[PDB]
Amino acid sequence: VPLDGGRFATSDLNDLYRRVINRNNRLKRLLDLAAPDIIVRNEKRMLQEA
Amino acid sequence: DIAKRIEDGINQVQCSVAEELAREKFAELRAQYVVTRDTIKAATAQEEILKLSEVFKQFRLVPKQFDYLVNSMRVMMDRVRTQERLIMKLCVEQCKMPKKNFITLFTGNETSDTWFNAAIAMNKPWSEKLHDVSEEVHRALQKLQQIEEETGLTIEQVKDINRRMSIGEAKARRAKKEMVEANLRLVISIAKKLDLIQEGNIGLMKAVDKFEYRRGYKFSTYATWWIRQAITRSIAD
Amino acid sequence: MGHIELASPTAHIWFLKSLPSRIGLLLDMPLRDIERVLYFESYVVIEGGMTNLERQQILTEEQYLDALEEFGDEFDAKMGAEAIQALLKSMDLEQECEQL
DNA sequence: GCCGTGACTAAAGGCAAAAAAGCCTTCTCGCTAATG
RNA sequence: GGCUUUUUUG
DNA sequence: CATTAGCGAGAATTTTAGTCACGGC
Repeated sequence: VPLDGGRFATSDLNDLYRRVINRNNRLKRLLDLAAPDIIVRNEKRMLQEA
Repeated sequence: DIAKRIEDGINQVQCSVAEELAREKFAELRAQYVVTRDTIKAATAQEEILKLSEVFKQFRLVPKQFDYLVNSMRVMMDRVRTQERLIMKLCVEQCKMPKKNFITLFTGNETSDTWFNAAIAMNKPWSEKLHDVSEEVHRALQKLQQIEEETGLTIEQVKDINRRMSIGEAKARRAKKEMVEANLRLVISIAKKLDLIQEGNIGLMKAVDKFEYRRGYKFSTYATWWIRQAITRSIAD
Repeated sequence: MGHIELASPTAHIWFLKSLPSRIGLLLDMPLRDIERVLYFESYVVIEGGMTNLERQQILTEEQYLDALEEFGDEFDAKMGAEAIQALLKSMDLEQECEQL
């Protein structure tokens, strides 16, 4: 919903969805290049948390 | 020093596997490849397969060929394990077995279709009434026998070969994963020159697994090449 | 409706963390071990095979690597929601029903 | 060795109305505007 | 127009 | 006339019920 001025009011759901999609895309790009397994563990765990 | 253990594991896996331009090296293989067949067709069998397997390791052509041989011998153990798990789901699953008896029963019989017959001898009321599953047990054996025959090598030696090649691969991967994780501080320091930080360590594994003991340019500086390769052209990628 | 393709399988929370755990009772392990398995900080085997490891046994880093150098490819062990999905898919239903 | 036991944890706690306020991540730089 | 925080009526 | 922020756009307590681990004869 747009309030007065250039700012746009944000809802909680959009922020969480943005976080999840950002982490998913990061893990996708990082996995395509066969990154070391230590990194992918932390990324997978944090995606689980998200 | 750590790379020496990796090379030893590679040698062990090579021993397990082996148990004109591309023909000059193959000449060393074929100098006794046909000479070993009659000697092992009957001591000297081991003595000469040692020489047959050692020349294959003298010159390394392509690691992809080694991987090809690895999966070629892996499909055999894969179907052996498939038969094992099929027998397990026949017996232990629908029965209430402790699964310990197969060390006494299955591991000593293999081709012998008598271990399931002997299961009645030691009680096991579930094995007392094998009946339908007994037919269901040894009917899959009528696959295992000709599988073993077409393999041409004994089951116990198959398991031993798989164990030693697995030991070699496990040691190699253990060394790799136990000395890659300690090389992150240098990656951070060089990448400071977060996506850039991660592309600093994407080449870390390459420069680490490429580092040999016949080298002697500093491993930090030896990796500098590949971490700066990320900054060289792919920084804008 | 919109859909997002997860980079890897990911486990649901509700069926895990109700007062009775659905997956916990289906698989018959305590709730504590399942969360550790999902969070990748505790190694777990999914198929012991011919070795001396239970199919549904919980391990750790040192135990797994020690078993890895002893057996390795003989036994199969994977982590996380991927392993959980694999062991669910490998576990049939009607046979367990008749066993119970 | 199984039921008793205690220790640990999830879940809800009134209805409607009004009146106010104040917010919706934070770090970084090139040409435009703020500044001297 | 959502949330948060107060104050008030019954 | 000369110097510099800057932001636009982008990016990184009470009460109750239930369950689970220890333990007691």
